[PDB]
Amino acid sequence: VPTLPLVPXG
Amino acid sequence: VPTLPLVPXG
Amino acid sequence: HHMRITVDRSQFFKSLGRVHRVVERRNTVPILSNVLIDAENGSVQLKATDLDLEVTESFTVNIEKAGAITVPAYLLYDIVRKLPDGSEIVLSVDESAMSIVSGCTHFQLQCLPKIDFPESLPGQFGCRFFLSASKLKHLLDCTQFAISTEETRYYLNGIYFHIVHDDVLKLRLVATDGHRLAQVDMEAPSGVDGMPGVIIPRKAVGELQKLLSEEIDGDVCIELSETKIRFSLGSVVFTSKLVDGTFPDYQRVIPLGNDRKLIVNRQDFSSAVDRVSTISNDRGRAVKLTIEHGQLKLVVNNPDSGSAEDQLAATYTSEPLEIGFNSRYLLDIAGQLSSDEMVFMLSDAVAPALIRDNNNAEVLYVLMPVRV
Amino acid sequence: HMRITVDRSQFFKSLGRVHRVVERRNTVPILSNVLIDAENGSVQLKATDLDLEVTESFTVNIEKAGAITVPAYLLYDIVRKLPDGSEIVLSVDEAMSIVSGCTHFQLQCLPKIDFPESLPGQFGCRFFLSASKLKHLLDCTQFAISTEETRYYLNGIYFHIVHDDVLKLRLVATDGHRLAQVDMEAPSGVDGMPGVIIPRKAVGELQKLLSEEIDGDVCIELSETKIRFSLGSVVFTSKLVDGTFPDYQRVIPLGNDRKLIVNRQDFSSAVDRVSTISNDRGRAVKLTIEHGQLKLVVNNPDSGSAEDQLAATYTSEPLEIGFNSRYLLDIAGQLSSDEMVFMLSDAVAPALIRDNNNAEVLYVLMPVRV
Repeated sequence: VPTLPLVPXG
Repeated sequence: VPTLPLVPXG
Repeated sequence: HHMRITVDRSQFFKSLGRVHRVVERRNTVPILSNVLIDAENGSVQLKATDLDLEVTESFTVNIEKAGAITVPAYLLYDIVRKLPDGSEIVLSVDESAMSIVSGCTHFQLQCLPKIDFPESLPGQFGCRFFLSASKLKHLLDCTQFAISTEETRYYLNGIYFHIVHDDVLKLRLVATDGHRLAQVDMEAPSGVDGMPGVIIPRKAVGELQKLLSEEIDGDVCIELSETKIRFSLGSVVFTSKLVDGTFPDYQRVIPLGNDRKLIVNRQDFSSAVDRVSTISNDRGRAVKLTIEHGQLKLVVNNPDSGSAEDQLAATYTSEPLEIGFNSRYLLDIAGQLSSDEMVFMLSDAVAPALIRDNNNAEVLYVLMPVRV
Repeated sequence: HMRITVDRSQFFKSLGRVHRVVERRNTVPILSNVLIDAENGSVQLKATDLDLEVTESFTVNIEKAGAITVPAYLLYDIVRKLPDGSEIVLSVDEAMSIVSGCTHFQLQCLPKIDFPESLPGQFGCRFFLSASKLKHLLDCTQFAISTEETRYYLNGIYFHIVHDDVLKLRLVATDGHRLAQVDMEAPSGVDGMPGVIIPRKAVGELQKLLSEEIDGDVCIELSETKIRFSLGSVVFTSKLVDGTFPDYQRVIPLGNDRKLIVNRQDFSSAVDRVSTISNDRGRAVKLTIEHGQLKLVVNNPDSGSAEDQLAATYTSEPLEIGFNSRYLLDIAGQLSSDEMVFMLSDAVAPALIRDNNNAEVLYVLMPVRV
């Protein structure tokens, strides 16, 4: 369960 | 909070 | 044999709905979470059990291949609930798993074989008689609410179903939790001479009531021994163990000598009790009735919230009386009655009250007071 | 020594609008109370959890001005049972008395001087949106707000100005898997507006009011520490989430070129059906997408499998991609069109779902491995 490629945090 | 006088039980 | 059946979704959903609720969700024995599906000779039977209560329902289906299988019951119900009304469902076992096909939707469910499922010997019953479903519903409607749910009072956790050898035989149901008591009589149908007094468990009563709430036509065949009772109605059969205990000598608590009569408008009384009890909490639900000529005052006190009072007209010509009751229990009994007039037959402040619809003669309620 | 006579229906409606913000249980008891403050021909009901505050006012001929606080859920439950079309006398004798016909309550109360109030703040930005517009913006974004304690800065909506070829007011919410973005042309008065994170609880309570309100104007005021919404007779004031919202523009895949079109109702119903076998240990649904066709599969090793198949419009390279089935249903439920359009790339790139009926709304959903 990958996260959205949010910077930071993903 | 009395019980009914049930025999047995009260 | 490897089952293959095509069923109407709506018919299957209705029948499954009748059996699946017997399964306990907290149950941990895997086979007991399943519904048995048994297809043979133009009929599909659904069976569920918790070992104390068993329910079966059957319906007519052209069977492509006879066979049986057991399927997790809540999962199967949730699946069928989402399949479209007016569709068909193909249920099939291959060479323990069951396929469910509806349109392009296809489930493969992990199952358990019929041989694992509990099956009883044929019931052996010494007593067999019939009641209309509507009459049985009336008897249970008068008494179910008063059944105990306390684990420490197991033989109060059901309804005492017994014969009263009056001039005319009566069939009577009594339930009590030690505070409320409900008693309903009818003229006994034929075939109940010698019937033992038995305690029908709370769960069987509740499942029977859910079916009866649908307004079932025709009669119920009631069969019993001292160990089991069976209700057959429509295409449904309920078989329940009986509670293994002796019901109390409940006639000792029914006050037939109370000599103070209070009549109130049932709706006005119920709404007033509902209002003043709003401030109650886990400490108790006591409401004090101060009864005077023509007048009833209600008072509730709760140390965590405050106080509440109300007043109603009443018909009352006896010695003034202050008496307390559990407000929820008062609302429970008021909810049982159908007439505009609610009658209390009272004695003193710590003696049981006899309550009824001013009209009727077959049902009575008893309620113990509380100190105020 | 307060004494007021109020109409039951008006009071029930007004109490219903404020009592929802208090928590039922509190270690500081007065925070469970509603402040009833009657003065100058009007009663103000106030409730707070210290972070969010709500006031509602309504006009009343007051017999004796004054104020008192009373437990809010208990008062609401009492008024619920008082007859439609009655009058209620609320009074304090120098406990609060509640009288309705022959019904009389005496409730344990606490004084106004113990109730935590705020000064009227100083706001650097003030502008107006229609209630229906604000409702639209929140409806697009509320579902995607994080509830996770470890992602505190995602526990709200990022409310901010965007300097595009048109100046825009934008709301973004994300929980790290779903993201929602909605824009409108910026109203006048948003020059200099700070970007702020509106807390999840404030959004929820504001939503409840907006749904209970037909068209009117909402005055929005904000600072770097508070935001306030005024509409009709209600004022909602909230602290902000003191955090840094992530650089969300980096997750929005405007380059995805594999277009999948499905019938939204058929897709939603199929996902609902196959997800029936899942539990909380995993909600993945695998989408196998080929020309003109979508297959759905859910596998639960503790229960079995579920498959379905849908017609679709799809002319790109075949793709197998997985999503959380609940999150797919959430985004499908945001839409109103017959069709639902996914813009896809490969199996581990976020999907873009636009609203065919609202060009200014978009949704992003991260896949899961299948």
